[PDB]
Amino acid sequence: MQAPRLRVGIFDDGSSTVNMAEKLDSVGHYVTVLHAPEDIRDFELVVIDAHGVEGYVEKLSAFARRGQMFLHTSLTHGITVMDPLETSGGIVMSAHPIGQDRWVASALDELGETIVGLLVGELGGSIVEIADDKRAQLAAALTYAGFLSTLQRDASYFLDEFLGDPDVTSDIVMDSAQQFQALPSLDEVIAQYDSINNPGRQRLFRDLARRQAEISRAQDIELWAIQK
Amino acid sequence: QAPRLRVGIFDDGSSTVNMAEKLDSVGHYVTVLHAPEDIRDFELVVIDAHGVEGYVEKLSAFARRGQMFLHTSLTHGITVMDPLETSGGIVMSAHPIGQDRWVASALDELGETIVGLLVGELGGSIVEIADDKRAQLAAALTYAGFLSTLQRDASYFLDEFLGDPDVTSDIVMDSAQQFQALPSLDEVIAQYDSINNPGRQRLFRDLARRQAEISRAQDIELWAIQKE
Repeated sequence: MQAPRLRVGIFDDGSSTVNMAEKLDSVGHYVTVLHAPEDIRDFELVVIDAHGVEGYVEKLSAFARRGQMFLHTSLTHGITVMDPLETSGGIVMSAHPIGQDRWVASALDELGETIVGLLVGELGGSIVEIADDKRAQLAAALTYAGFLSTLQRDASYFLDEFLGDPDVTSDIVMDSAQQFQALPSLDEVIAQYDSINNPGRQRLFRDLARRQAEISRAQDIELWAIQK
Repeated sequence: QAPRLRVGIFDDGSSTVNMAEKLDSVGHYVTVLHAPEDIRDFELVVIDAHGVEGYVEKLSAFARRGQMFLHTSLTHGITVMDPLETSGGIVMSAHPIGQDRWVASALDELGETIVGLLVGELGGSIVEIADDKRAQLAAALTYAGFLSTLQRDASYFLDEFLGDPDVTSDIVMDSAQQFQALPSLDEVIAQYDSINNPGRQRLFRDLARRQAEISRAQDIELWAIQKE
């Protein structure tokens, strides 16, 4: 069994990096980038590939027909944002890729759920079950993980001021991320903090020390970190 | 292979160098010592601890002609060992900074040759670092070390949603390897507000601030500073 190739009307805003128009086109669907809400009329599937889903749903409401499919790619919006489109006769869905071909998806009914699972499967993905209520914090967790890149680059530039050997510096930094080490003594943490010439790095060194101190229950270092 | 040595080592748990294990692994006769006077039989005395000056004071009285003394502290310069040199000792220092690179020092050609031979049998190579740069180099290594704190904390946070350590690990590693621009200020605020662990929430703001300092996203930087 194979689902049909759909006439897809997509609203791309510039806010999303999901690239759903591209994804759906690559598997054989007929994708048109829509600019006016009234243009949805002749399309089987209407895609809202934008962060401001609520705003699009408000505009699309007046033109939504019975049996039309609606899909949003926002990570943070639950399926209730699409309610006006279901009540107006639509088959509402959502699908957002979170990495490693893992996706979060929603629907209001059995038909929507089956269709969104099939569309995700065609895009090489598998659905991870998450309560819509926890979506806002899933976005936070992905961003939090993403700060590893900020710290790794910043730490590499800092360490390379001493070594002047970018490849060795990167290897030391990589090893530092994968190998656990306990906090040194408070006096050592203070001496190290005092020696940092870059105010931004010095400030983050203190904040990172506080986090490790919180996690490891190193109270003296935590109390020091917060009396800034 | 050069002559093996009778090595007496002071280790009070302050150092993570594990110099006793390292020297024992290449065939030296290593004994961990408990009293300053016990250095009598030994050819090389290792101060594998951060309180170097305290050990130097205690050992000064017992040091004999031709005995070797080595400390493993990255922050101390070679002059901390002057009292032992004055007693007829051959003084040196060696500290591993990662990737088999070592920071070493001595006062004379004999000590220089010996510390280079010791570092070499431990599979190491020496990187030159001026005494005045040692404290800040220590800070840079600890700063890179905080990648472990963040990676572990970010993996725990994300695995609350995924429940699959391998998938969580792959998303986290991709997040660290690939740079993504900071979201809009409203999104950063929305994400921050969603973090229920107070320590994670604090560090999220601080990492957002550091990235904003680097990318010059002043609205996010001003926001972050206003949240203490």
